[PDB]
Amino acid sequence: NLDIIGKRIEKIKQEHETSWHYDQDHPYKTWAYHGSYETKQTASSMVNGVVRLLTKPWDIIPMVTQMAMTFKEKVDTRTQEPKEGTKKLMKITAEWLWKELGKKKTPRMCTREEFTRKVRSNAALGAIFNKWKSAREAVEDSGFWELVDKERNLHLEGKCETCVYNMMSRAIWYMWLGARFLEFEALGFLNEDHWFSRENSLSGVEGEGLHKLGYILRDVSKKEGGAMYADDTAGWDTRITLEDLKNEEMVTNHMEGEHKKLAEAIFKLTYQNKVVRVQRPTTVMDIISRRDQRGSGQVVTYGLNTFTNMEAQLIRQMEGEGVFKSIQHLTVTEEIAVKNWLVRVGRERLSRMAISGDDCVVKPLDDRFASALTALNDMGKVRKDIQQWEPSRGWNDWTQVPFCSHHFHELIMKDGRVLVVPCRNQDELIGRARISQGAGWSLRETACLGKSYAQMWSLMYFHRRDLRLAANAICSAVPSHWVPTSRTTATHEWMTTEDMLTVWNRVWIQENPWMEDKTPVESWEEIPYLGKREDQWCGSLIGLTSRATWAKNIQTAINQVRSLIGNEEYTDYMPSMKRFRR
Ligand SMILES: CNC(=O)c1cnc(C)s1
Ligand SMILES: [Zn+2]
Ligand SMILES: [Zn+2]
Repeated sequence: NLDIIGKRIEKIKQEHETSWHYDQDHPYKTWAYHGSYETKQTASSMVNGVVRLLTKPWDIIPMVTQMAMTFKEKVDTRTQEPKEGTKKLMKITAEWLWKELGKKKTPRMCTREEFTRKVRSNAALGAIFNKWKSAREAVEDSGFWELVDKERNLHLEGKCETCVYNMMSRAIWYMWLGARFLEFEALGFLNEDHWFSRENSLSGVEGEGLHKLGYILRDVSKKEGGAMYADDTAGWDTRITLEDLKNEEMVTNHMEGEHKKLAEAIFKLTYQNKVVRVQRPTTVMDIISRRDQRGSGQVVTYGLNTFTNMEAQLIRQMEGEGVFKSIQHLTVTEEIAVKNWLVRVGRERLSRMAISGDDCVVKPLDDRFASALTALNDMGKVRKDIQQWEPSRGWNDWTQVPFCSHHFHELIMKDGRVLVVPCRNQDELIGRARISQGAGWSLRETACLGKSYAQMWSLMYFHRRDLRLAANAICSAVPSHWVPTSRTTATHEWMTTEDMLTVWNRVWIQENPWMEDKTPVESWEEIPYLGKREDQWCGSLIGLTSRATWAKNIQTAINQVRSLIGNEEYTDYMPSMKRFRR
């Protein structure tokens, strides 16, 4: 308790000595409260005018237009301690899983150079504003690194002074760049060296790309077994127990020297003990603390969520297969059975799963898995939108399974070759491309973000009639040499000024390990669409009068945007489509 968090609390107390009151009407039950102090401040979603002017039919579709307008009583709940049997299953599984992930990888510190290079090409590191303006400036200043140095030596000494969370079914925990650096130095290797690649972790999909996920789910479907299960957890980050954080910390057992000590400090001082500052309109700042739940950087959060989800799903698989009888207590002979199961079939069972942080697909040995709920519920990983003891409903067809906000279609090219393509409701895709985040966007920067969405659509969603047409229109409306941009950056192959037909050939043919015939495609007309009825099912406006008028008059929309941007060099991409080709 206060021996580990006091120093952080003490330091904040003194910087607001004018305002420090132990408020009596504090709304916290599950968070430890410590005091308040005076502040006054808040970043709404802005519309992308280039994308909206080229998607006129969607101006009267509420599912699109409502997306641009506008639970923290789930962060303030508690999770019960798992039973002894459950704690044993988790410890055995976690020990085995770090060893498997460690067989072909070496833990190592990430460098100031790697961190500096990240900041100097806009990765969402979740930092705050203040002594330097931006991340780019602090990183190019020796003073910062001396603050970093002071904290670093405090961590080597087993103590913390400045590693404090700022809070803002979501919740992002920003830290100061320094605390983020020290987290990246100790634990960045999990992402930087691809510990959760499919090659390394067998269940993972880190670095795979949306053009691979469908083929991965089809490969899982080919295993003998029961239905495909895709159960969502209700508020995964809030269900991470102190036992989970201790099993995650066992990655330090594989480390040595300075690295081991720096990593043990991140786990002990920032993950297993947290200090957080939260805005309350009653506007004050509350300084609250707790031991459990997930609150790390978003990239470390991804890897540790993937780890703990892989662990939880192996245990649910063990329950279904009858490897243990009860979570109350593991007998000596059940422990050896669980160890033996892991050694003999553990790697096969990992290959039955696709796991992306809190998101999973499992094809178990049989459907006993559906009603194997005791360990899953006792670990606190309670399923969303189903009663606690109601058996899971599985999917009979891999093309219906939800994963990473998508489903996947099997699409046969006129030449017989097979594409497995990503898909989601088209209102969601159009609504997202019509939104920007943040202030000070020039017309050029707005155009270049629209171009990033257009090129993503050409590469991932070419099979949706409306998106191939809208992508061609946006790429015709934005100057040909202007470079696509994002502000918060899976593999992003559409972020390029290379010709999109050349990129399509590289991604779907040349580098596609599921495509045996490497014959390049010569034009966009060789590249197929979904069935017309399937395209409508997934939200196409094909068949509507609004959509017909838009398609017919598209050159008028393109010319409106070109007139706003001004006298620049543009390319007409519309004749790449049969209907504009004379
Ligand atoms: C006596 N039970 C066991 O040792 C195992 C159960 N399932 C395995 C693959 S090994
Ligand atoms: Zn610290
Ligand atoms: Zn679809």
